[PDB]
Amino acid sequence: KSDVFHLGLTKNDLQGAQLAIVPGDPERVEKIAALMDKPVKLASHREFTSWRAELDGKAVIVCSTGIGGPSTSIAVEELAQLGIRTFLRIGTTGAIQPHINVGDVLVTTASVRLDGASLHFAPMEFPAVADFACTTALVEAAKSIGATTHVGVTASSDTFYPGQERYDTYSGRVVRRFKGSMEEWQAMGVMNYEMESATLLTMCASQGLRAGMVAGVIVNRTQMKQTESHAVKIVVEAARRLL
Amino acid sequence: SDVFHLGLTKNDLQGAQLAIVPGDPERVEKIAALMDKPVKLASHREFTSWRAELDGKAVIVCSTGIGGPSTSIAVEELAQLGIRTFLRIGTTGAIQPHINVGDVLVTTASVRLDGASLHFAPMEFPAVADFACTTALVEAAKSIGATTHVGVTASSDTFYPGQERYDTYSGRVVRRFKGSMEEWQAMGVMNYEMESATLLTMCASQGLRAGMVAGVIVNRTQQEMKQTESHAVKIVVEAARRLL
Amino acid sequence: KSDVFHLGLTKNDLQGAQLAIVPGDPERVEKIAALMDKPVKLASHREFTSWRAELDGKAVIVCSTGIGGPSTSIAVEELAQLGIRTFLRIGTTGAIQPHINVGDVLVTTASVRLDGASLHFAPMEFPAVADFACTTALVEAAKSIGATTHVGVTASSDTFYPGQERYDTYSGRVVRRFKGSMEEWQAMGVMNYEMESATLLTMCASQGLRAGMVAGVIVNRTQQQTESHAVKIVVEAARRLL
Amino acid sequence: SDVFHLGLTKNDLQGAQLAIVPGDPERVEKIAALMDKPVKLASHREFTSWRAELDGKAVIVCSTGIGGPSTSIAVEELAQLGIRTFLRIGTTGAIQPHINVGDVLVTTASVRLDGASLHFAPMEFPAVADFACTTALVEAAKSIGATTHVGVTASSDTFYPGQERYDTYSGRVVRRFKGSMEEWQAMGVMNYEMESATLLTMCASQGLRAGMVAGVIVNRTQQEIPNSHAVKIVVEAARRLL
Amino acid sequence: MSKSDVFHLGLTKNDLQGAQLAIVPGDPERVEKIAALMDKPVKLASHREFTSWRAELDGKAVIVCSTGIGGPSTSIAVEELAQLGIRTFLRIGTTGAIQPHINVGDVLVTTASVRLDGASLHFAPMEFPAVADFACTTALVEAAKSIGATTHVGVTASSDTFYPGQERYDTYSGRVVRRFKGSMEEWQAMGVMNYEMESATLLTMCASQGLRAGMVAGVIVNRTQQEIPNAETMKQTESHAVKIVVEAARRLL
Amino acid sequence: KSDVFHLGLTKNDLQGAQLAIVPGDPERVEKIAALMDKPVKLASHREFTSWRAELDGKAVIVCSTGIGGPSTSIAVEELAQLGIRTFLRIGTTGAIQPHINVGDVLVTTASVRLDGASLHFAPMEFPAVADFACTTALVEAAKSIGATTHVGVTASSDTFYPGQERYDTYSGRVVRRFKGSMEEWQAMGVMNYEMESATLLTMCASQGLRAGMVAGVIVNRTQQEIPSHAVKIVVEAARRLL
Ligand SMILES: O=c1ccn([C@@H]2O[C@H](CO)[C@@H](O)[C@H]2O)c(=O)[nH]1
Ligand SMILES: O=c1ccn([C@@H]2O[C@H](CO)[C@@H](O)[C@H]2O)c(=O)[nH]1
Ligand SMILES: O=c1ccn([C@@H]2O[C@H](CO)[C@@H](O)[C@H]2O)c(=O)[nH]1
Ligand SMILES: O=c1ccn([C@@H]2O[C@H](CO)[C@@H](O)[C@H]2O)c(=O)[nH]1
Ligand SMILES: O=c1ccn([C@@H]2O[C@H](CO)[C@@H](O)[C@H]2O)c(=O)[nH]1
Ligand SMILES: O=c1ccn([C@@H]2O[C@H](CO)[C@@H](O)[C@H]2O)c(=O)[nH]1
Repeated sequence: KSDVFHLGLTKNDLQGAQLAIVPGDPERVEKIAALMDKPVKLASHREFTSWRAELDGKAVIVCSTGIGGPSTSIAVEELAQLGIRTFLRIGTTGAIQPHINVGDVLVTTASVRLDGASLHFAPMEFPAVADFACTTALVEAAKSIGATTHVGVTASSDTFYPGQERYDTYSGRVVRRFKGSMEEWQAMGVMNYEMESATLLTMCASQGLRAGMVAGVIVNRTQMKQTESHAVKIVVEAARRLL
Repeated sequence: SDVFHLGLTKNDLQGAQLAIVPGDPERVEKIAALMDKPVKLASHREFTSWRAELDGKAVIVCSTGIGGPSTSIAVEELAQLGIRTFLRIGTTGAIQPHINVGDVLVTTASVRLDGASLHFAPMEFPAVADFACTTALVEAAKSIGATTHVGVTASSDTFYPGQERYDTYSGRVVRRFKGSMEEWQAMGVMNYEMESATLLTMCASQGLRAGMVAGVIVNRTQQEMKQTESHAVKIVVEAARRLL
Repeated sequence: KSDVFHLGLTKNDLQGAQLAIVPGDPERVEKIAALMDKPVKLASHREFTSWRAELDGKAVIVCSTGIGGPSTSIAVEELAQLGIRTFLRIGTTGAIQPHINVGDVLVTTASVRLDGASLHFAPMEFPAVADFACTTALVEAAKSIGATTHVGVTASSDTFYPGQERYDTYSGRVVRRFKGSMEEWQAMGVMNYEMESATLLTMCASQGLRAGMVAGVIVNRTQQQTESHAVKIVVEAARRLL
Repeated sequence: SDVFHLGLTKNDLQGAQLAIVPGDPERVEKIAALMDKPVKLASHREFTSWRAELDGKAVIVCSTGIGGPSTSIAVEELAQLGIRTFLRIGTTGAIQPHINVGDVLVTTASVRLDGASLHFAPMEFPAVADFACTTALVEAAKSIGATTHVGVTASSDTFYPGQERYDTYSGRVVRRFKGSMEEWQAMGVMNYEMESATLLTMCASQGLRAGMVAGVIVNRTQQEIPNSHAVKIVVEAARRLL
Repeated sequence: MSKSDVFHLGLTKNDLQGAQLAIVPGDPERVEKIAALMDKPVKLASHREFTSWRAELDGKAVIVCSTGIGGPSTSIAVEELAQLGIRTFLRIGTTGAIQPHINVGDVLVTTASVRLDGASLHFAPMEFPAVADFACTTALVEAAKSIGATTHVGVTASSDTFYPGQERYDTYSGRVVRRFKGSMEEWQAMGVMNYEMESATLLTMCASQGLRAGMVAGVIVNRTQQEIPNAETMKQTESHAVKIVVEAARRLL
Repeated sequence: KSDVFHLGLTKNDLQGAQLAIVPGDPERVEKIAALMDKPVKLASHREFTSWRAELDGKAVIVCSTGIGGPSTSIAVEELAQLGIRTFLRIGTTGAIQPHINVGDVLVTTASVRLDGASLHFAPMEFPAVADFACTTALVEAAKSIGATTHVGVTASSDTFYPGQERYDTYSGRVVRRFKGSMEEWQAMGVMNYEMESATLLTMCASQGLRAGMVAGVIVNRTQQEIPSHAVKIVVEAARRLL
């Protein structure tokens, strides 16, 4: 019956929904919809698990993207085909600034495009910027639930290891492009490393789709469980102010 | 004198943390005179600088001139003097059919069709405006009830070929920029201007807060009145109040 | 508990294994593992389901990579941390050549790097090339079972849609870089489109690891059972690389 | 007015086909005053224009302002008005230990460290001055007896990080320009400035003739920021191109 | 056009006698020596850096044609031979190894090249792999076993210069442009076997046009070792790699 | 026997020479050298044929470079090692402008860098500019010999065929980068295609060596695609720089 190639979903399945909360982990999908009205599992294929929920009478989608830009770009595109116009990304991130602690919540304004997929939508010249209303909603909801929040630039990498300048690896080597890259992003005022924002933000911003980015700090490079739900409450509360 | 170009000493600013930065040296005094105690400080090359006061706190109005290069001088030297927040007011060319001459555009981030931005950060780095500054600008525009569009701006190092203008001497647009206007349109870019990429990049990569606002003087879907200038000017000053 | 951050595995779970068949789909793991002796499930986290099996009394690994180079870079890296030196990828592909049909088996010599993750291991000048022994084992395993095989260059994209030049999408546009791209890879003799080989092949070739790639054709682009043949080939290839 | 920025008509030129183009608008009058019948034409933004007469021929003096963009406006609009020959006169920073403050530097071609040049020609294309324009400048310099150095000039879109200045607000320079001055120096580049790349590229690729000449005001092997032979040369050079 | 189907090489389709394989050395002087390992070799033409000979291998006609040093002259040779009817190109060259484990006199077979050249970009963008044909590489590896050489199979760095691109400081200048500064070490860590000057162009332009191409080279110097080989640095290193390229060609006719 | 690796020459062989005429054809070395006094053959190895000659009783070298940058970069570097500080290239060229004719002499000020070897000396931003004194003598020699001479930009390709947008080729196809590039170079006022100037000028300008570039038009590309003044000019130009 499916409308799209990967998600295994019809336009009818969205039930009029126009906004989607897009977490990375399939196992975090249900936990998010649970904070909303009438949650029901829609479909689960590959790393794309999807649920439908309700927020103030209007339908919303929660759908996982998986790790990295490519997988994300499949999800966002197919959700867009289905009718979704607003994308809210929740995820996890590693802070590169000393003042940001494990537990702090990060709202991304724009991202450093250290990926490949963004270039398949707009040339490097193009800014991987978030939607203004989405970011506003993400911050005003963050201030409203009493979260220690930092708003700024994120480094978005195609690799977990070398692109985020991790040295404790099989080779122990980091390619020239990324040698001392973290020290540079730090100096530029970049808050954090994650893997999906550059793709999400570029492909939405260059296709009239609205996207926001929020993430909870798991590790701090320079240096628990209640940490996560803050970003989960925020990404759900922000959704209400966007419907 | 403390800085090489602006001819300003730290004292001339006297505590000022924010600077409204127009393009035209002639547009400077006109903006400074919407605030309290407007005093001319210096004037050298294309950099004309005035000091005004806003709610009892000192503010700088300083022209950047045309292009990223001269912007990179004015900004750098104002930053040396203690300015931490920049609000650029400018003129702009709309490339979207729904944006009319007279409107106000608040730039979230800029398409880096320049060279100067690369001297601060590689191309991967976004040319994004400071969040607080964008908010101030948008809310200032909301209050005075101006027609406002918030989105992406194409920031070129040239007025003509980089903005795909053909009524030129050569009538030629180099491959890179041939058909590029139709491309920016499809991507949801609102406008062309010539400074934002440089300003927004050099600020977001050095801890400086920057905002971008511009009045639409032309719509590119048509060709290549006066309430346009003063509307964006009222906004940039109103936003300034809120970042002091 | 675990010697690696993502896979949820220890060196012990591998039992001395040095070869990993690396499929895309987690669902494909058990199937591939079941063509071998003593197949056992190891772990399953995110997009990485891992099984261990045996061939001629040698420990073999089957571990999924998910979609795209990013997650592929995680699996390969963490398998490298646990002892794997030979990586055989099996996947699915859309053939861009007119005379490569649905059901055909394709062995990748090297890949057109239309990805990001590979640049995190080597500059663009460096070739996304397969190991020769792996490629040899793959082609020879392919010909020994009679499958229609093609040996050549694969275009490896970071997107399923604009990078593989699909216009049949939400916006209907393809970025300038990729507009008319498929028609150019065609004349260059590129066989097919997929999404992982550029990363896999680059990160192995520049890090002293061995990698090979085989894929069954599910789509012919100039236009718009199959599974088990590539699966048989990848196991038969693995057999010849222990 | 026939042009958007300069505020000038073709008639203001009086058949002038040559424009001496300074950076600083406050220096236009001074150049024009060294010629016959100097008449102020217009002043808008950073563009101040004067007509002058030389050997009984109309010659424009019009300022460009700091940087490629502001220059690319002035040149284009002067070219629309009738100017076909462009001589830039400005200030520069020497990067060779043996170039003295006051020396005149003639540029043969420029290191394209700018952005505007790419809006006229791809990076492969040389930012090269016109031969006749360069000759006129060298021959003029040798006739007045100024200490003259002829060679390549690094043309940066910024005054500070692109010219590797460290006495800045942040005190940092981006990776690309970290140790870039030493490289230009080893390659025998004479000096830094901000307009020549743009001028020379946009002219040489549009059938317009351009020469470049500058006065040394600071030596970069000693200071970052400092504590008119150039002017006479650009006028005499113009005299020979009329 | 003094009886020539091509501009540079000075050859006609007839000169080839239906030869579809060409062994392509870099040095015009090496051409006669290589054809001398085959039956009925005859000089065809000699213009510029392109000296060509026809020989017979297991009864079938084969071309030996020099390319000259670098991608530009190689691309001319390959293109013009392809017009004449050549579909398979086997390059036999000399090389400098960069791995400590690769000794002088060793034989190296290239799977693919690091594109430090310019001419390859005239056939495909930088993302396209400078990969050798599978059958050509298979033929060379098997031929190496037949001759009994010490063989390594892997990635080669193909440079457009002999000096700064191969990070040689022993030059008039003594400087190396930022791009190639500390590059050899990086290639070493990336397992690159050797430096040479033609493979990247040959392999790209052949793989991107339906032509089969192989690459074999003999190590005449190791860039990490102190001791540099005697008068016959090439003489019997050539004899190994040349004997292999000819043997590989037998299995591609 | 030899102080250099390729040319087979010793510093003594040059007899104090500091200027070299560098043709691209080893067979044309003798002819060129034959126009001077005391022409002695020195060496022939690979594509590098080197003669010594005397001009106004001052030693001069004629050394072939072969086709392309790589081969040229070796010759120049090794001649430079042996004492040569001035290089004068004399090649054949294909004109891309309608007004330039078969037989016309083309003097290069600077080159469009469509090569790879130049990048081994300077980044792309650095201009491939000829030495001012070298060009001057070449233009002056051009007047002396009396020939239709054009001075300007040259497009310097790493291929005879696709980089010069030729279609009389095996495939009949040209890569995106160069498809429609010839007329693009036309509109930019580029005079001609050749294969060695970008490397020669870049490697000399960025290394403190003097370089000059002259050529004889053998084909006009607006009309077709395939098949001594320049020789005399490059010899007479040498006389002015010894
Ligand atoms: O420092 C970090 C912290 C978290 N992640 C997240 O972890 C996932 C990969 O495990 C990615 O989706 C990414 O969002 C990182 O990549 N880097
Ligand atoms: O279409 C337009 C309209 C206005 N401007 C503005 O006008 C100035 C130069 O004309 C620039 O600083 C820019 O802000 C443009 O660049 N393009
Ligand atoms: O035309 C195709 C056919 C299959 N795939 C494969 O399908 C997976 C995504 O569904 C990717 O990992 C990729 O290997 C493509 O990318 N393109
Ligand atoms: O060291 C120097 C000296 C002068 N200038 C010139 O001075 C003006 C701005 O200071 C610009 O036109 C620029 O070309 C520099 O850029 N760097
Ligand atoms: O260290 C070496 C040894 C040999 N060659 C080869 O020798 C020729 C030039 O000497 C070139 O064709 C090249 O392939 C090198 O480039 N580098
Ligand atoms: O159209 C032409 C004509 C001649 N040449 C010259 O001829 C030689 C190759 O035949 C090269 O040195 C090159 O400079 C070209 O490159 N293109």
